[PDB]
Amino acid sequence: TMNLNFSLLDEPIPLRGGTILVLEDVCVFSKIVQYCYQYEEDSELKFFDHKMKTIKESEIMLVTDILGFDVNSSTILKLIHADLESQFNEKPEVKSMIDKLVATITELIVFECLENELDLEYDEITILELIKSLGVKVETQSDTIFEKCLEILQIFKYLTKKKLLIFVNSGAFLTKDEVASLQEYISLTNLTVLFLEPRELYDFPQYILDEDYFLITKNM
Amino acid sequence: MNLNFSLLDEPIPLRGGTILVLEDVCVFSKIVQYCYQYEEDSELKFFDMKTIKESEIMLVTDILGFDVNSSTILKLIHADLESQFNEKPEVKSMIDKLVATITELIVFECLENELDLEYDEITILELIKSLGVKVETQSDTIFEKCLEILQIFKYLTKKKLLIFVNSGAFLTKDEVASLQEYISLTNLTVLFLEPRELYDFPQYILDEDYFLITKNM
Amino acid sequence: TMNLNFSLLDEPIPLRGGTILVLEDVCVFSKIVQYCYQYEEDSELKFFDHKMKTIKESEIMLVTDILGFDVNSSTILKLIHADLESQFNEKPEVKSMIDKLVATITELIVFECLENELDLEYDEITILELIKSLGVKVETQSDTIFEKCLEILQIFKYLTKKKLLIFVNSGAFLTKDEVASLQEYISLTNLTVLFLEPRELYDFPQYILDEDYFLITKNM
Amino acid sequence: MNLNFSLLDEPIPLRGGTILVLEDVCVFSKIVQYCYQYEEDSELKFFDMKTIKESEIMLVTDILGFDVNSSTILKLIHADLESQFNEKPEVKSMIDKLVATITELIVFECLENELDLEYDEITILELIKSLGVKVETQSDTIFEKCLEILQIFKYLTKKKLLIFVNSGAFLTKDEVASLQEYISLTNLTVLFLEPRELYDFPQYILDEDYFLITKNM
Ligand SMILES: [Ca+2]
Ligand SMILES: [Ca+2]
Ligand SMILES: [Ca+2]
Ligand SMILES: [Ca+2]
Ligand SMILES: [Ca+2]
Ligand SMILES: [Ca+2]
Repeated sequence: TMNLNFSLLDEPIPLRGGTILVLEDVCVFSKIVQYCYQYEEDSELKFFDHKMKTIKESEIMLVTDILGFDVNSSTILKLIHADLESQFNEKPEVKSMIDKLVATITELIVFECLENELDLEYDEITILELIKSLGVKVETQSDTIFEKCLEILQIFKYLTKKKLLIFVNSGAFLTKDEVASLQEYISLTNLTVLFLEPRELYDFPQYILDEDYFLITKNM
Repeated sequence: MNLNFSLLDEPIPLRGGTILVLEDVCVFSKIVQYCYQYEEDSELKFFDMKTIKESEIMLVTDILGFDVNSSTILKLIHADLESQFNEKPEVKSMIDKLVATITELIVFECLENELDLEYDEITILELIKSLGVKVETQSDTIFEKCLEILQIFKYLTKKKLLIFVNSGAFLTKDEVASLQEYISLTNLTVLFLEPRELYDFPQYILDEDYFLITKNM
Repeated sequence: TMNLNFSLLDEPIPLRGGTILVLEDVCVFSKIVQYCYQYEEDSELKFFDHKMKTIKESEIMLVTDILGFDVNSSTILKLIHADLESQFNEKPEVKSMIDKLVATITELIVFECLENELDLEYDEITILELIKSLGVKVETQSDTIFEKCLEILQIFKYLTKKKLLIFVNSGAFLTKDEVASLQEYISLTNLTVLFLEPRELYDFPQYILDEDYFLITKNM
Repeated sequence: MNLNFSLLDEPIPLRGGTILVLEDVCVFSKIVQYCYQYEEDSELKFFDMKTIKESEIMLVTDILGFDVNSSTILKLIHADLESQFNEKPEVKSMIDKLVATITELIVFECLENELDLEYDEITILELIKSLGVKVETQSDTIFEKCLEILQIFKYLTKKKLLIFVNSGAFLTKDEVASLQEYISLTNLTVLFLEPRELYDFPQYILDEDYFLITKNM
């Protein structure tokens, strides 16, 4: 489906499902990593899907610091909250029930308000405020770089707008089993993930890359 | 408590409501002003005999423009409404149970969501915050708003005295009479600095001659 | 020129220059004061100039707390700064000189930057940053409600977009002399100012107002 | 200083540059990870014999994504550039005089303005702030940026050790060699946790057997 293509490359590389990509040469390795952080419209490196429609900065999700990756970023949390709200909208028997419950709870407070001396006014209580007040956030149970990768994988999956995930030099932290559970999940869930590796990652189906930008396959 | 300074033979006593007329245009302006710039060694003094710090004094000049929806005041209102429920365990308990139901319907959405989500609680305080309860001021009459200023004043426990500058001019005798009753009832300490005599309530007067009188007792 | 007109009024009141306006009745007094704080499009009270073009919330400047009035509000300061900048633009021989001076001063710093280890980049230094850095602000010398009124008057004058000033119940703080110096300045500077007073302000030309909304003049 | 924990017969010594290879995939991951969650009683230890607090340790995993334009770092850069002038009184003095001229042309505009305006001074620090001097990163190579991380590291005096996780993979031997020279020259203390041997520099190795070796001395 997806392509990694730029000037110095013979053929555009296929990014289909899980994909390990070795860049033997230290210089091509950094060049490519860095062209990744530097990804933008004006960029050396182009990623695009089958329809040749190019993946934008925003659609890529790039991880080098696996531990550092924040699963409860505000950006993620806003989305989750907004998402949980729209779940309600699609079950109208429950939004009705939420509505009745808030309407009632509101009166009971306004009751105390009327009771209070002050001329007190008020707005409404929204589903979002309830979710936000409840403190819904992503579970952080993973206590290992490996467990973490899976969570990053889960989240990547969860963000429908993030289309490609790139782990950079992540092989270093992963038993052959772990790498396989990962690729397992990635097959299972239909994720396009790229692993920019500096050396061969065990004996998994994977692509390699000369200092000359010549492309061999391996372990098929 | 007391108001004192150098020109006064003897300090002025501030229990509950205390109306102070200054009829010398220039002494009115000096005293209102000294009040406003009040500090540790200001020319003008206030005390219990421990002197009131500035921070323990609120001063209202512009009534309608005074913000009674300050954070500290909201925070206070809100904990007060909450605590109104601790007097009504019956209803509070229903609220706990209603909140539990919302919680459950939300957690169910949380499970049904692909992500492994955790959560905490929803508290009555959060519901109150969420509801955006605040004092309504936008339509007020000066009188209505004086009352609100008084009502919020009771909360600021830190503050010991509230001063009203030249508010009389805006008030019907009956309105003034209301606020006295309320001041008296709420065990509050309040001063109205006036240019002129305020109808016929008990009040103090200092003239051009600087002779301090007492009236309508 | 300007008019104070609303429903309960016989004739629209002329606001020309300084203007004292007594509202004998406690109720009409508050009603009117309050209709002032509550001024907006949907409002009881209308102010408009000669061309019957109505003065907006923003064009009025309403003072009850004379001491409290902040002459160094951010809003005032932004304007002053922006204004001082445009002074420069209109003296091109001086903007040239400012320009030469900054361009030079910049190099001398960039010089130190080049000298510094780090790859350091930089932007520019603007006239505004110079003004802001210099800490230009309005002088606060007035140590009396009276001195203050004059400063508020100066500022009112300074804001070309603020078209009417209303002092509310300010008479209370003002010797007959002071009131006169004020009206003096207001004549001198061409200001439209209104003094909502609850009682007669000495013996100055002024308008009075019945509990019935009947309008007499006085002291002409 | 030193890195120590339970599996090590004897602590590892951290003077200047110190490269530490962990070749057991699982011990690499454990140690990188322990580093990251380091605290008071973490499994992993660091000390002078007073242990380094977490706050005294900076850790780089994502090189290009690390923010060297932090407030604390800018604040520091800027006071350093200023102080570069105190070594050049001649030029500084011209700058004082140039600034005085701008000041004067501004004050003149201040007088010419209808309002009575006051003012303070313009300082070199303000000019530097205004100028928006910061480290340029936007075009960096990983190597270039390591260098900048090092260069800013010298400033944070609070921090005692900087750790680089698995940065080797990105670096030419000659690039690595550069950063060693610079570390050595700047009297800095630095650790590179590596999965594999880093070319042929002096470095420490811990294997699957957990046998600690020393190499290329
Ligand atoms: Ca709300
Ligand atoms: Ca909560
Ligand atoms: Ca009200
Ligand atoms: Ca700038
Ligand atoms: Ca300055
Ligand atoms: Ca650079």
